Amino acid sequence: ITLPKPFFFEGGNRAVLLLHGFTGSSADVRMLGRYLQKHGYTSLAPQYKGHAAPPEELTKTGPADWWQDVLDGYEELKAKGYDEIAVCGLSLGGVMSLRLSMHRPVKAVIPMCAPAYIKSEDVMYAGVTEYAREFKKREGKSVDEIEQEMAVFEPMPTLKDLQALLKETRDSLEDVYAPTLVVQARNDHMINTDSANIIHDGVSALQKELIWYENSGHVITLDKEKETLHQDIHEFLDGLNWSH
Repeated sequence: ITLPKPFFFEGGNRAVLLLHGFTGSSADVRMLGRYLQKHGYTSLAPQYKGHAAPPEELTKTGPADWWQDVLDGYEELKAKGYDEIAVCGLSLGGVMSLRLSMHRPVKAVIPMCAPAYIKSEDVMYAGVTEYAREFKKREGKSVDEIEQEMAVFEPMPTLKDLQALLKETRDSLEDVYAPTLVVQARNDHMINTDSANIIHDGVSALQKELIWYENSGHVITLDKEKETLHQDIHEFLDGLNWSH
């Protein structure tokens, strides 16, 4: 199985930190990164600990690890000399983008299909087992091989910390001052889509907008309205107060 690695795509002086989703990878934001590169923007996509790896590694990690990966990616951009950084993320990546805007200076925040409601731990964990099965099926494992491995698959007690991160972020949205573009797929079966209104309504940012994508599902970057999303993000980024 060929695992996605992190990326850094050079464009101009203007930088965007691209954050993937829970069980996702840099693959979730690679086409957006390429689009941005072609239009003047530099991007860097980190990957979270336990992701782009066998699923048994994922259950040994938690949001304390993933949050440090976000900060490490932000810091890598500033270490390369990019002092103006917008932050854009998919699902959990959108939550990490909002949290990052509360902790570090960012030019803008673009949460895409970010969850702002709290699902039961067993529903979250069921998403991790679906993920593990689909990984093992991409490994060409037999249905017996997959069932044997899933029968010893360990719990993930850090999902309760992931619930806490969602709740803290929802409860602290007034702390977001940076210009905010909320992106939300209409046909999202993975989160409560009202989260888009919670986030849009909750941030203190004067400069904010909510765009609904009427023919897309949760993984909006990979779906049929990705082209429109790219242009919408591009126009938003171009209207920001960049030094040059």
